[PDB]
Amino acid sequence: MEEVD
Amino acid sequence: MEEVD
Amino acid sequence: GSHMEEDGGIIRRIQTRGEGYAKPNEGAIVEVALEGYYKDKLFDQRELRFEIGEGENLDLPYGLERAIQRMEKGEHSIVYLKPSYAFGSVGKEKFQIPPNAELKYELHLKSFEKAKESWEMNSEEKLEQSTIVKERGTVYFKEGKYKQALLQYKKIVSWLEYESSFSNEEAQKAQALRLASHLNLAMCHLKLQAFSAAIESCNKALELDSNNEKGLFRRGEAHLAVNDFELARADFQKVLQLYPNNKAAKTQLAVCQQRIRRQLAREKKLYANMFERLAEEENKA
Amino acid sequence: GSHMEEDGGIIRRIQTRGEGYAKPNEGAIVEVALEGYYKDKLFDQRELRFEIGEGENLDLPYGLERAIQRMEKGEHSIVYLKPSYAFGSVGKEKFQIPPNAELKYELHLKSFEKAKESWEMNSEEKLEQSTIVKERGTVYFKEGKYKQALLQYKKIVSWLEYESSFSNEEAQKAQALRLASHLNLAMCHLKLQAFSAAIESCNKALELDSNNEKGLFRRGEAHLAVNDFELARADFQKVLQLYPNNKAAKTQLAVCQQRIRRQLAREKKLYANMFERLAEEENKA
Amino acid sequence: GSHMEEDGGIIRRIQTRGEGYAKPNEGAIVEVALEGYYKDKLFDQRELRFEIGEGENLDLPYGLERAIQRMEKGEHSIVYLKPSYAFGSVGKEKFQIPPNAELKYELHLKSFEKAKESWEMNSEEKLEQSTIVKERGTVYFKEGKYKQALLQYKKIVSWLEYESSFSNEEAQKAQALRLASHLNLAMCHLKLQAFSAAIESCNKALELDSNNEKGLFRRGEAHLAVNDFELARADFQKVLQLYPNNKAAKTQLAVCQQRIRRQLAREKKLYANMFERLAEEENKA
Repeated sequence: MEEVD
Repeated sequence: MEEVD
Repeated sequence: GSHMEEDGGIIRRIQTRGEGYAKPNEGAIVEVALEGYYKDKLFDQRELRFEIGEGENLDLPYGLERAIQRMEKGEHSIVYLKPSYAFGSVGKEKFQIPPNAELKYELHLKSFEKAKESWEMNSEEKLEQSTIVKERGTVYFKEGKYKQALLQYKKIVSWLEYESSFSNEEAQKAQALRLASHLNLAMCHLKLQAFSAAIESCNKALELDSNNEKGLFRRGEAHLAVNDFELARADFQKVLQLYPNNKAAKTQLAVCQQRIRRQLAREKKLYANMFERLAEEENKA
Repeated sequence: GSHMEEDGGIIRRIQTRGEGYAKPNEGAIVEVALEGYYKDKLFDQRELRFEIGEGENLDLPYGLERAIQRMEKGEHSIVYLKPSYAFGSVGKEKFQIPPNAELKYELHLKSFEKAKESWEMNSEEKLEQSTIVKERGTVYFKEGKYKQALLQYKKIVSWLEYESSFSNEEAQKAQALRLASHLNLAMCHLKLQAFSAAIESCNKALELDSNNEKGLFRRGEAHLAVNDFELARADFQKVLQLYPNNKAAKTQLAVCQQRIRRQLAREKKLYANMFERLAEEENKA
Repeated sequence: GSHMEEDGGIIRRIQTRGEGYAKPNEGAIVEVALEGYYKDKLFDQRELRFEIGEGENLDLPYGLERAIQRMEKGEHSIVYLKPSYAFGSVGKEKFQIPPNAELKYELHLKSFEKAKESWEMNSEEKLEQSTIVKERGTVYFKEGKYKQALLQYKKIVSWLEYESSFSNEEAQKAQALRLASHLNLAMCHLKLQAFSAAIESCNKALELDSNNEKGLFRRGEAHLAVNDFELARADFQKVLQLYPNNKAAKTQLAVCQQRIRRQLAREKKLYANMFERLAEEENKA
């Protein structure tokens, strides 16, 4: 999945 | 028949 | 066809034949044994497994990829690259290969899974593969390999670009994929300090969400990176309006204000002085 | 070697193959019998006595002159000009010819006399030959054929160029001719609105007489001519320093003043507004 | 407003924001403490005072200078240079930096003296400021730092190009300045073996002092070097004419007469032989 921030 | 100077 | 009129820049000798029925194409997962020499000295020894077109990030001469793209299955051979098809002018340090040098490559192509071409796959397949690719783009990214991540997310925008024989169900499933792609691209570019491209990818994305938190955001980071304060201010100011509880939006919006008023103050005093100077110069009568 | 890169652009059939042994170089004067037909309509017939290189000022095609430079005394012929060598992509309204148009010319090269070429002449001849042309130039000038004068005056500069083998007594003569040649050139360009060139002639002139009244004068004019007041003011202002009784210097200078006052006034007003505006943009807090 | 659409070619991570207000500009003198890394290795570390735009001559990347102009007073920063704004294409063996390569500097703008743009100076100042820069130019030339001397001498010619509100007294103090300027650029170009520019400067000088001994003498020198004898021959001839007790004028006027003499003979034989053959060739019927 796309996360980070 | 040109100029003065 | 038989293109190859690169005037023997790329030449190979079939040391060992080897079954084969088809060849590795663009973006194919190639498994290969590599041996390349300069003058006659060995600089590269290894058995890399990479995607064709990915070679640049893996210290491999442009020419070596087109060569591989012309092999059999378990085929063996050697490639002789003319300077223009191998590190060329820029040469190549960490291998210290002087500009305009030639190379020798002894490559053994093991297996390889050809990259499906847009035409080969129907609607669902494009969606599946669009997925498979993204997964990779994801790994490469979290792994710091931004350029190779680019290679991946792009394949997606490609495949899905024209084809529109999508049922209303696949129509939006695919649209999600596209959007995802563009957002991710912008992400890579920002890492890569490629701010113009970052912005072009945000736009392609906002043409799909025009409200998107990430796109609207990432585009503000790009403007800000190249001192496009005003444009930035606009993007951060908008992200806040749609998402008040957005962390960086507020701070960044602040940076802009700061940089902008200081900018204003600067250019103000300039005209001020420029004005004075004109006056005194005008007084001269 | 005597070949033709023009590739059939200019071809001539020789009927009446006149008194062989001849052929006119460029600058040569020549007497000709015209007869030019469009698709085949006699639109131009006359017995011109022109100098090879000025056909343009006499409604003659580029290829027509070139073609003569290949003819013999008293010889008749017929020249066929491909559109690119006739009146090209403009045609010749005066003859109602369209852009891109082939032509037929039946010419009779009665008489002619070659024109010396730098080498053909010795120190003496050069100064003579240069002095003769300087005259023609002045004639074409008062006669009003500005373009045709530039051509004469230019030969002078070209002749007294690399030919440095002068006896000082000759070197002082050569230079005096070069200077006149330049002032004149600058004088023609002025009449042709070619101010840039007017200015470059004035310079070449001024190198020979850094305080030349006509030089500093004509340049000052070419500047003001292109709304370059500061530089014009410089030259005029400077001319009076050397020639206070100079009439135009005094009137023009004044004009530069007028222009420079309005100009400053405009910008001063401009920087003033630019300020207020900025200030207001800052008040927003 | 001039903002960084270089696309991350130069990006500065302000470590310790410095005071502020105004900042280094084209031509300003900056006190600086730097240190650069290729990929990580410290290839350069020093604190120096250099003039903005003089960097290339002190082994500093084009990019590093631009970055400093955006620095505030005591600012501390980290500049990342893309291979293109830092030894791009060329490289810098002296530091061991491959043609294409990205760099990283840790600048600390200590102090600086903003330069003065043309508009900021009235007739008086411009004249003074030109004279100061003339002095700088001489130190640079005496130390054999020819390229940096050009920068100085060039400023003078620039400030004084459109300045017009002078006044005979000033107007001519400004001419002697310009003239001195061209004479020096010429002198520097000769030293840099840049003969074409040397000749142009001699011309730009002779326009102001038609009989200038150095002007003419240095141009004769430039022509000789490029092997344009007839030309050099005419310049020196003219030098002795106006200044007979001229050391090297007499000396070289000879050299020219000597190389010229040789060419003539060398070319004569050539033509003698050319004729020779044309003859034997006609003897074929």
